[PDB]
Amino acid sequence: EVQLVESGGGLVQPGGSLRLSCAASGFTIYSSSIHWVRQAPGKGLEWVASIYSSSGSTSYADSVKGRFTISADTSKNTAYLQMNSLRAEDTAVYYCARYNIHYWRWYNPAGQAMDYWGQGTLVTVFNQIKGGPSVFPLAPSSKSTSGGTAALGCLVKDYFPEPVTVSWNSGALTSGVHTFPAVLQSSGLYSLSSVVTVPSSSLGTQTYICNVNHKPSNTKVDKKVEPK
Amino acid sequence: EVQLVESGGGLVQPGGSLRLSCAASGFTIYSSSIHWVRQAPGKGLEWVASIYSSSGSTSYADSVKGRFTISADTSKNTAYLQMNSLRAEDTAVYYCARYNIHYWRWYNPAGQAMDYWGQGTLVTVFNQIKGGPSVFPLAPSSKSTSGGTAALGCLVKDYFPEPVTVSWNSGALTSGVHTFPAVLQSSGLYSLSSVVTVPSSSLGTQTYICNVNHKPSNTKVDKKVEPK
Amino acid sequence: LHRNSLIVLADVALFLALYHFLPFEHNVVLGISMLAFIAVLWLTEALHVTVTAILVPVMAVFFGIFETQAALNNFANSIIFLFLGGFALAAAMHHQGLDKVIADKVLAMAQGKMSVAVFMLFGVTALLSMWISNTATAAMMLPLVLGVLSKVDADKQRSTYVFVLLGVAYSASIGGIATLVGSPPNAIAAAEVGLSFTDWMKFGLPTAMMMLPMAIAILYFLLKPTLNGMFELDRAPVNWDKGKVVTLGIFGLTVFLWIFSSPINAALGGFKSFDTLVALGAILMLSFARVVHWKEIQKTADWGVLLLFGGGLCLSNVLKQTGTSVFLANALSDMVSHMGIFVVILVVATFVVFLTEFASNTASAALLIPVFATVAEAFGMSPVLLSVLIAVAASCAFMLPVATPPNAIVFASGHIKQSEMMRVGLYLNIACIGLLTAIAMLFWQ
Amino acid sequence: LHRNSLIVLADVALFLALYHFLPFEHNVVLGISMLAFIAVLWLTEALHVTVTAILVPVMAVFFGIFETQAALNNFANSIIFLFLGGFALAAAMHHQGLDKVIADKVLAMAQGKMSVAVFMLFGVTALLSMWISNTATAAMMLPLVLGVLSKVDADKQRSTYVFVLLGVAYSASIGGIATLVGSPPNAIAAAEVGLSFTDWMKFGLPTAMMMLPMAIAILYFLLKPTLNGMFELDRAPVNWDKGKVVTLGIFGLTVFLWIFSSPINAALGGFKSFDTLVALGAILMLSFARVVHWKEIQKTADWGVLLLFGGGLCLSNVLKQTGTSVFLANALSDMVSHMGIFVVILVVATFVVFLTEFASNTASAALLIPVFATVAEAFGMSPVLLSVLIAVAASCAFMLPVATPPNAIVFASGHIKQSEMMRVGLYLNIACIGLLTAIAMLFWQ
Amino acid sequence: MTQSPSSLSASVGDRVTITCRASQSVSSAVAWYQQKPGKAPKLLIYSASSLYSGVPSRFSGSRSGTDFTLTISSLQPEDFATYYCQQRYGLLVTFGQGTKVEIKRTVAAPSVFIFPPSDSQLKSGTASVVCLLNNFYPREAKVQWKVDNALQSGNSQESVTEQDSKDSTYSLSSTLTLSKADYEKHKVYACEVTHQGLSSPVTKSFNRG
Amino acid sequence: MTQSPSSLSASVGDRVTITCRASQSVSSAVAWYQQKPGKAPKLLIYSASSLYSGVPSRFSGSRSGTDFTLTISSLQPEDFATYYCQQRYGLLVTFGQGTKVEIKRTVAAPSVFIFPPSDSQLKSGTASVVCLLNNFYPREAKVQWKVDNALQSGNSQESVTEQDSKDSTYSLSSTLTLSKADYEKHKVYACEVTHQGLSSPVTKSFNRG
Ligand SMILES: CCCCCC(=O)OC[C@H](COP(=O)([O-])OCCN)OC(=O)CCCCC
Ligand SMILES: CCCCCC(=O)OC[C@H](COP(=O)([O-])OCCN)OC(=O)CCCCC
Ligand SMILES: CCCCCCCC
Ligand SMILES: CCCCCCCC
Ligand SMILES: CCCCCC
Ligand SMILES: CCCCCC
Repeated sequence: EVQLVESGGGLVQPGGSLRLSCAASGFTIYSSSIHWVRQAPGKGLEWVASIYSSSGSTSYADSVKGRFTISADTSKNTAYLQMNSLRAEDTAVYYCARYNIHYWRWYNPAGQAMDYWGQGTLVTVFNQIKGGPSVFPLAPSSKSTSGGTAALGCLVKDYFPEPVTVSWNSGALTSGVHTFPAVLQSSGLYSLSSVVTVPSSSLGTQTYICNVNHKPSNTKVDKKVEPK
Repeated sequence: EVQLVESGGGLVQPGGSLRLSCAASGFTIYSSSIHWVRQAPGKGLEWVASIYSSSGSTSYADSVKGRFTISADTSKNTAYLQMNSLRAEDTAVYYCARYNIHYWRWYNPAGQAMDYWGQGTLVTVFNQIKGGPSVFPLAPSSKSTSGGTAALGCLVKDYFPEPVTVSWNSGALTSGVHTFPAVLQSSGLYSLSSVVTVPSSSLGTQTYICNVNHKPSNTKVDKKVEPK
Repeated sequence: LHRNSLIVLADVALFLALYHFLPFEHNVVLGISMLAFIAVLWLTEALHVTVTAILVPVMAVFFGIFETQAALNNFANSIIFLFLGGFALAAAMHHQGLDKVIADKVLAMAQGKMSVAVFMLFGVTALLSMWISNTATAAMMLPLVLGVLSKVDADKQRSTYVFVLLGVAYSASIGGIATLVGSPPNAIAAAEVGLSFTDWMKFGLPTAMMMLPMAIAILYFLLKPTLNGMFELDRAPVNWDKGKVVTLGIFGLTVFLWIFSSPINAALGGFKSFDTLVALGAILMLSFARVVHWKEIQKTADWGVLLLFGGGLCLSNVLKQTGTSVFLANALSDMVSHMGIFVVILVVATFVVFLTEFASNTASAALLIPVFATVAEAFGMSPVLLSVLIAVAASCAFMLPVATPPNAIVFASGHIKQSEMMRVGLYLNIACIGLLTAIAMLFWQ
Repeated sequence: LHRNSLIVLADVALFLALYHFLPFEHNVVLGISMLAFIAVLWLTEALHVTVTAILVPVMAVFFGIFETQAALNNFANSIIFLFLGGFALAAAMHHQGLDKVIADKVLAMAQGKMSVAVFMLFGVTALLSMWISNTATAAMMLPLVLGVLSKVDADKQRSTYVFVLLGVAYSASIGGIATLVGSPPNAIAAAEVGLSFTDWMKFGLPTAMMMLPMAIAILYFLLKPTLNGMFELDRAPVNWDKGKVVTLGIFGLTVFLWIFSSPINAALGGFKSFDTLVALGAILMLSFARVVHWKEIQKTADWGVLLLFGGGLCLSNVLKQTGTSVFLANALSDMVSHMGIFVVILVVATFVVFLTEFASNTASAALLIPVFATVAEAFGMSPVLLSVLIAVAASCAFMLPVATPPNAIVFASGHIKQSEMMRVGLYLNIACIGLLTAIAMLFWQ
Repeated sequence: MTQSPSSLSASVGDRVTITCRASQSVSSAVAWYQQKPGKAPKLLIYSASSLYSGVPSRFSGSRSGTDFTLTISSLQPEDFATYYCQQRYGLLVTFGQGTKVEIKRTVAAPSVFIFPPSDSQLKSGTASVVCLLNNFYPREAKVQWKVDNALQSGNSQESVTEQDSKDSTYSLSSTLTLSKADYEKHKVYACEVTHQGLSSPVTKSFNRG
Repeated sequence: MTQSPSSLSASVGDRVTITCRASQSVSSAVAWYQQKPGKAPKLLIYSASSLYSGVPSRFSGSRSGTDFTLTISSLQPEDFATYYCQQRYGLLVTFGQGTKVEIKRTVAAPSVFIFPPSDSQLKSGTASVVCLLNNFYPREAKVQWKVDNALQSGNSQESVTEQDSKDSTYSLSSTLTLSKADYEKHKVYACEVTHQGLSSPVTKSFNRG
C-alpha cells in the first residue's frame, strides 16, 4: 500500500550537481516530514536533510548548507533533494524516509517514525574512468602448509563502479571462497581480492581460475593460478 | 483502485454444476450488494441473482430458484454463485457488479449503481465434442456480375468453442472482408461464414484461401477457392 | 417499582428474547432488537427521549457495530448547528423583545376588530413558529389571546375560546412545518437524507400555507363562534428601539443566506453545509453586536433535541450497517409490490398522524425517519419523500393533550374541553392525511 | 463603540495585517493569523469564550483548511461526553442533596471545634470540586463558612475570614486538578493528547494533595488567625434517605469503572474510550433510577465548555494541518536547544500561572494547550507533560478577583481585601510554580 | 422495466430519446447503461436523472411518473451503443429489453448472391446453401428460402454482422441447412429478399451443375 | 545521539542492551532501527520504548532521563544486525554512531598467509602484497606491514568480510600497495599479526624468488 521510490541517483563529478526524487504512495507528503539520509560508503547511517511541505520548513544538516537544497511539490507527491557542489566525501546510498509527527486524531496512513524508507539511490562522485578490472594471480608459497591447507587468490586491481563478480572455476568451488568487499584506492579506483582455501595436495590436480564479471565495461577475464 | 475479478467460469454439461467467484477490491462486500448478471449468447442483459451479506439476504430471479444459490464470505471479499442443474439455455457471460444503497453519510468507496462490474466469465453448457472446424469453399457463380464485383466465401462448419479466426490469404485482403458472428446449430455445433468482395475480373489472377485458426483443437486449414 | 421502570425492564426482556430467539444473521437480529428497544423507549417516553438517544450509541459500541468515536460523531451533524443557530436567533428576538413587538404591531393593524385579529394571531403564530419554537411561541401567545378574549364570556360563548386557542396551537405546530428550524423533525429528516434549508422549504412552506387555512376553516365550521366584537388590550404598547432593528437586519440577512445559499456558495468556493456556516455566522454577528449573550443561548436552546438528532442518526447508521433495513425490504417486497406508492405514503401518513397524538413528535420522527428512510433506500424509493412526509405529519398532533406541548398549554387554561379537541383533531388529521398524500403524490412527479 | 467591540475590530485589523504582510507559506501565515485572532479573543474575553470556539471552525472552513463536517466533528470528542457524565453526576448529587449532606456529616465529626472544622471544609471542598465543579461548590460552601464564622468578629479578627474563604476557593480551584471532571482544562489537555481518567489522575491527584496543604500552610503563616473557638451551626440537620444511597452507589460504581477502566475494558472487548461509555452509562443508570431528570442535567451542565473543547481541538488541528506548529518549532529551535527542559517547563508554568490571574483558566488552557502540545510534538517533546502542566497551572488562579469565579464569590462577601489576595496569591503562585516544576521534572523520568 | 424503442436509427449530431416504463411505481432506482459489443456495461445515470462522475452532460435523465427517460442531446460517433434501463426494487433488479442506436445512412442496394454447396458437403450428408446480402441498410431482409414454390420453415438460419465502420451498412449470410437426398431430390434453389431499396423482391435462383 | 557500545559480541539466546545518550534533553523522539547489510533500516521502537506493529516483544526500550536504551531479551539468530538510535528535535534528525551485534564463538587460530605480487604487476609499476587472515575471531588484527624494520604508514589498506554463516568467523585481506622500484629495492616482506588467539605476533616473511 505505502511505499517510497527513490530516483535520480547516479554518476557525478566533483563540483557537480544532481537531483534525487522520492515519489511517495499510500500517504500524502502534506501530512508528514520527508527525510533524506545518506548512509555512507561502508559506514553507518548519516542524516542529511528534511522538509515539512505544509509549511515549507526545511532543515539541512550542518555538513550540507550551501551545497544542498530540499524541496517538494505536492499534487502528485514528491520530495526533491538537489545536491550541488558535490564533494568526493559524498558518495553514498541516499534513502528517503517519512516521519509523521502529529498523530492527527482522525485517520491517516501516517506511521510515526521512519517506518517506510525505500531502497536507496547510489550516487558516486567520480574522477576518472578507463579502469577495466585488471586481474592479478596470487601464488601459494612453494613451502605451503605441509599436510595442511593453503589458500590462494586472484586480485582485482584498478576497477570502477560496483559490482564486480569473482567466482572460482565457474562455480566449481563455492567452499572456502571469500570475496572481500571492495576498497577505494587513493586514486579513486576500486580494487578487491577473491581468495579460496584448498588442501596443499590437491593444488596440482586442478587449475584455479576466477571469472571477473564486470558489466559497465563488459569485461570477462580468467587468470590461471600456476605456481612455479 | 476498485475492481471486481470474476472466475470459475468454464465448460459444463447439462444437469451439471459450476461455481463462479467474484473477488472484490477497493471496497467491502459488507457495505454493498453484489449482483450476478448473465448477459446471454448474442442477446441483451439479463439479471440473475443478488446478495447483501451484512444480512445474508439473497434474491434470485424467477428463472433460477431451485437451480442457483448465491453466497458470500467476508474477511477477504467474495460473492459466490453456485450454479446447479445448468440447462442448455444458460450459456452466457456472467458479470458481477456492485450496487451501493445507503450512502453511508461518513465515507466509503461505494459508488451507487453498478458502476464497477468486471470483465465476464463465459460458461458454455455443453453436449458433444470432436468438431474440428471443417472448411467449405463457396464458388462464385460462373455468371457472376459482368463488369462488376463478385463475393465469395469459405464456410466454417461444425466447430466448437469460440473463437475461430478466418483471415483471407494471410492478411493479404482485409478490404471487403466480412467475418460473420458464429451461429449455434441445432446440434450444438457452431458454424460461421467468412466472405470477401472482389471484382469479377481479378478473380483468376489470385487464389483466395482462408486460414481457419482454432486453438482448442489446434486446427489450421486453408481451402483453395477454385471455380470450375 | 415505578411504571416506566417496568416498561424498561419489559423492554430489556423483549430485547433479550429477540436477540436470542430470532433466528437470523447476527447483525440482522441485533439491529431488529435494538430497533424494538429504542422504539418502545421513544414512544412510551419511559426514559427521557434524549437519554435513549444517548443509549443508542452505547448499544452500537457494546455490540461491535461501531467504534466509539464513529458513533459519537453522529452528535455533530451540521444540522445540529443549524438548529443551534436557530435557537440563538430565537433567543435574540425573544430577549430583545422582537417577537412580542411583531405581534403587537400586527394586532394594531386590526384597529379593534377581533374577527380579523384572531386570524392575525394565527398568521403571526405560524410566522414565528418557523424560527422560534412551537412551545415557546404558543406560551407567548396564549396571554395575547386571553387579552383578546377578556371581553367575551367563557361559559356562554365558549366556542370562541376553543377556536382562538386551538387555532393558535395548531398554527404553531403547523408553522413548524415551514422551515428546518421551527420543529426538530424537520432537522431529523434533513440530516437523515441530507437536505438544505431551501431544499426543505420547498416541501414545508407550501404544505404549511395549504394546511393552516384548512385547519382554520375546519375550526370555524365545526365550531360556530361569535367572533364579532371589539378589542381592548391592556399593556404598555411597544416600539422599535436600537438592538431590535439590528436583530432584524441580522435575522433577515441570515434568512437571505439560507434561501440563496447555493448561488452564494458557488460564488464563494462551494462549501458543503453553507447553511450551517450561515447559522454559526448568525451567532457570531449577534454576539459581536451584543443583542444576545451566550447565557441566553444556553438557557434557551434544548440540547436534548441536539443529542436526539445524533441518536436518531446513529440508529439510522445501525440499520444501515447491519443491513436490517434491507432484510425488512426483502421481507416486505411482495406487499409493497402489490401496494403502489399512493397507498404507501397514505399508510405512512395515516400511521404517523394518528401516532404522534399518543406519542411525541420529535421522538416518533427520530424513530421512524431512520427506519423508513433506510427501508426506502432498500426499495429504491426516495428517502427524501418519506422522511419529509414523516417530519411533516409528526407535527400534526391535533387530537388531544400532550402530544405536542402547545395543545397542553392551551388545555391548561380550561376554556376548552377534551372531547372537542378529539373531534376537531380527528377531522383535521383526516384532512391533513389527504393533503399530505396529495402534495406528496405531486412532489413525486 | 463598546470596548470589547473595539478589541474585536483591532483584532480583525491585526489578522488582516498578518495575513497580508507576513511573508511565509500561505498555510503558515493563515494559521499564525488565526492563532493571534483566537488568542486575543480568548484572553480578553471580548466575545464569550464559546462564541470564539464556534468561530474557530468558521475560519477553518472559510479558508479551506477543512471540510465543514471535518471541523464540526471536533465538538463530539469522547471527552466532551465524559464531562457531560460528570455534569450529570453533579446534578444528581446536588438535586438529591448529596454534597450538602456530605459536608454536614464531615463538619459534625468536628464536634464543635472550628480549628479542625475549617480544615474539614478545605478537604471537603477539594473532595467535591473533583466531580461537581469549581464555582458551584464554592458557592455552596461559602454559606457554610459564614455559618462557621458567625460567632467571630468581622473587623477585629478578620484574618480568620480571609483564611477560611481563601482556603475554600483555593481548595476548589485545586481539587479541580485531581480528576478529568472537576475543571475543563483537564479535559482540554486530555482530548489534545488522548488521556484516560486514571491516566490523568496520576498527574492530578498527587499534585492536588501536595499543593492543597501547601496553600493552607501559606495562608496560615501569612495570616495569623484566631481559629480557636466554638461551633454553632443553625440549620435543620440532614440525613441519609433512599435516592441518596442509590446515587452514591451509582457514583462509586462509575468512579470504579473509571479507575479500573483498562483491566475491565480488556475483559470486555477493548473499546476505545470506555471511560466515556462509563459516563454515558452513569447518565442511563441515574435516569433509569430516577434520582435525576434530564431537565436538571440541561439546566446544570455548561454546554459552552463542551463547545469550547471542540473549538480548542479544531485550533489544534489547524496548527497541525497548516504546519504552523512546525514552523514555530523550527524558528525556536536554537533557543529551546540552549534551554533545557527544566527551564522550558519553568517558563511555561510561570507564564500560565501568572496569566490565568488576568485571563480565564478555561480559555487560557484552550488557547495554549493546542499551541504548546503541537509545538512539543514538533520538538519531539511529549505533549502529555506540557498539556498536563498547562492544565494544572491554569487552575492556579490564586492572585485576584475574577480569574476564577471562586475568588470572586469569596470577594463578593467583603470580609477579605484585594491586597491580601494579591500578596497571598503571589507567594502561592511562586510556590506552585516550584511544585509543578518539581513534580513535572519527576514525571519526566 | 420495459424499454422502448427497440432499435434507433440516429445520425451524428442528432438528439435521441429513450423511454423505459417501470410497472412498479415505488422504486425510483432506475439507472441507464451504455454497452459496447462484448464489453462490460458503462453506467451513465443512477437514480433516475442525476449524472455520474465521468460522463458527458449530454446524457440526461427524467422520471415523469413511471415513464423514465434518457436523452442524448448531441449524438456523437462514440455514443453508438446499446442502452439499458435497470430498476432496483429491494434487492432484485431487471433490465430493459434492450435499445440499440445505429448511425443511419441512405438506402443501400443489397448485393444479394446465392451459392450452392461444395462437393465435399455431399459426402457427410448435408448442404449449406448460402444466401448473402452484402452492403445493405439496416436490418429488414426476411430471406424467403423458396424452392419449387415450397418454403422450409425452421431450417433457415440467419447471421448478420454489426454496423460496418466504413460505410455503416449491414451484411447478412443466411443459410439453408438441408439433408443429403433432400439436396439431391431438388434442382432449383433461390432466396427471395425484401428490402426498402428493392421495389421488387429479387430472387437469385440456380440449378445444380 | 551518541550510541554505545560500538560492537557487541552476543551469542544466541542472550539478553543484550544498547545505550544512546541524547545531549538534548527536550526531545523524547528516540527511535531504534535494525539494519541488515545493504538493506533499508527496519523500525522497532519509535518514541522511546513503545513497540511497533510488526515487531517482536523482545525488543523493548526505555528512557531513564536522556540515557535512552534498547533491550533484546532473547537474541535470536535473525536479530544479528546493526542497531541505530535516531533523535528527532524539530525537523532535524541525527542517528547514532552505529552498534553492531555479532554472534560470538571461541577464539579461532588465524590462518595468516603472505603473498608476493605476480609478474604482471611488475610491468604497470606497482605491487600489491597481500597479507591474508582467514578463519579468525572478531576483528583485532593490526596487520603491521614490517620490512627491514621499516613501517610504511598510509599505504596499508585493509578489507574484511562480514561474519561468515557456517563458522561465524572473519577473514581479512590487507594489502601493501607499493611502487615499482620500491618493490625492487627491497627483498624481504612480512606482515606481523596480533590476535587474542596468538600469544606471539606471527610474521610470515618471504623473499622475491
Ligand atoms: C414497536 C414495538 C415492537 C414490538 C415487538 C416487534 O415489533 O416484534 C418483533 C419485530 C420483528 O421480529 P419478528 O416478530 O418478525 O420475529 C418473528 C420471526 N419468527 O421487530 C420489529 O420489526 C420492530 C420494528 C418496529 C419499528 C417501528
Ligand atoms: C497573543 C497576541 C498576538 C500579538 C501579535 C503577535 O503575536 O505577533 C505576530 C506573531 C508572529 O508573527 P511575527 O510578528 O513573528 O511576524 C514577524 C515577521 N516579520 O504571531 C504569533 O506567533 C501569535 C502566537 C500567540 C499564541 C500564544
Ligand atoms: C420571513 C420569512 C420569509 C421567507 C420567504 C420565503 C420565500 C421563498
Ligand atoms: C472518592 C474518590 C476516590 C478516588 C480514589 C483514587 C485512588 C487511586
Ligand atoms: C407497509 C409500509 C411499508 C413501508 C414502505 C417504505
Ligand atoms: C520558549 C518556550 C518554548 C516552548 C517549548 C515547547
